[PDB]
Amino acid sequence: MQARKLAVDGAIEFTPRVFADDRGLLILPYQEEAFVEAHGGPLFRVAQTIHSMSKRGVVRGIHYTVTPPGTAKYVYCARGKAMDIVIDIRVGSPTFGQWDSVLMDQQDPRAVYLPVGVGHAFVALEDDTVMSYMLSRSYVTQDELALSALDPALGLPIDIGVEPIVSDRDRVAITLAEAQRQGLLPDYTTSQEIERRLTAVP
Amino acid sequence: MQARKLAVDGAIEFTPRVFADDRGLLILPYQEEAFVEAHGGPLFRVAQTIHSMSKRGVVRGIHYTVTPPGTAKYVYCARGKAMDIVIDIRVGSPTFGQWDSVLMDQQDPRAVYLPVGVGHAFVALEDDTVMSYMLSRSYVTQDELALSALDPALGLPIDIGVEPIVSDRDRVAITLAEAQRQGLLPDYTTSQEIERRLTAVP
Ligand SMILES: Cc1cn([C@H]2C[C@H](O)[C@@H](COP(=O)(O)O)O2)c(=O)[nH]c1=O
Ligand SMILES: Cc1cn([C@H]2C[C@H](O)[C@@H](COP(=O)(O)O)O2)c(=O)[nH]c1=O
Repeated sequence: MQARKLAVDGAIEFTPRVFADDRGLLILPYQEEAFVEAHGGPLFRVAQTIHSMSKRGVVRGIHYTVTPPGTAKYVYCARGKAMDIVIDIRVGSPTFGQWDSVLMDQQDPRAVYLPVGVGHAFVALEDDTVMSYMLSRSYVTQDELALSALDPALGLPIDIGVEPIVSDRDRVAITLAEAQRQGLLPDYTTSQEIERRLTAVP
Repeated sequence: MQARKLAVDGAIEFTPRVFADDRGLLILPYQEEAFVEAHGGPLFRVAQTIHSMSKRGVVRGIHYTVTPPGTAKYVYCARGKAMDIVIDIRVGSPTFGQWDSVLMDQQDPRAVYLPVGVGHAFVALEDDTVMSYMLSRSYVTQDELALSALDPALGLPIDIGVEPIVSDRDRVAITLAEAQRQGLLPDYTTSQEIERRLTAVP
């Protein structure tokens, strides 16, 4: 497993080796040693998992959790192909307002660790694209907020030549700048404090 | 999410609801609240995950970890279709020697919790079948043992109309009864002690 720090502070791309034999293939998308090496502590305790399947051209996001309590996440693409996007919405972060992207496919699988307090989006590049997540806390509707992924300010890589397929909640989402003004974005210091508790060495 | 106790003591089948919209489908394969209700405590700390893809007719198993240290697992089928099999190989268990099976498909997805000490096997019923696991301990080759899945004493449902595709290590595995005589099986009491430590609420 190789680890590469993303441009959004604390976000990490992991590239597992793919093992093949006559029966099929194997990857180990999360591995404690590689994770600790890159992050400095183990994964959060897992509260919930997600299996999301999307049609080509679906854009989901930008999703974040009200912080506190916040949510950290670990995601990979288990089928199909996605452009995964991390957006740093943590006020005070050295990388506030920046994003980075990871192409997730089946030939060269990559997983991403999303710190507490960041935003997540993706676009499905193929039908039957599965995004598989581990979360640090169960999804609670009242704590789950959204920002506009289509915000021309951000210029996210979410246009693939079809009209995007977007939910109501994502379509009407306010922009990053509007959320900031309203006091709705996570604070970087607070986010890192929570994150260090979640990923503390037992 | 609904939970159902399997015939192997402590093994549990979870049935998440399938949510659908214009974008696709969503299931939540692992959910802490349902898990805690059924098991009595939260999932183990996740040491490692697995993404395994198999051709139709592959049979993997029966696999178990030397106990101690042992491994508990949580598994679901993220693509394709599998017959998932849990085998109680824990000497002293009230359900020793029994197995149970769960059909894992895309239409009515099911996840299974495998206690410490039990054996696991599955048969892939479609090409490109993906089994997705969370593990309590990282895989260590020297601790990963096998038992014969073809054992006539068990009658596992593993031939589906094509010549089974089996690894050499699985093909030459000894039977459950032989492994018991050789002293190679997990002990139930020990397994339960490990399990209680892993899944403690504190
Ligand atoms: C991702 C997720 C969504 N949901 C629900 C909330 C919404 O009613 C619906 C779609 O959510 P979404 O707008 O975040 O895609 O599914 C959960 O209950 N738990 C989850 O983990
Ligand atoms: C399942 C698994 C297998 N392996 C290795 C051991 C073997 O050399 C090969 C196949 O293992 P298997 O016979 O248990 O399927 O993959 C790992 O290193 N980590 C894992 O988690």
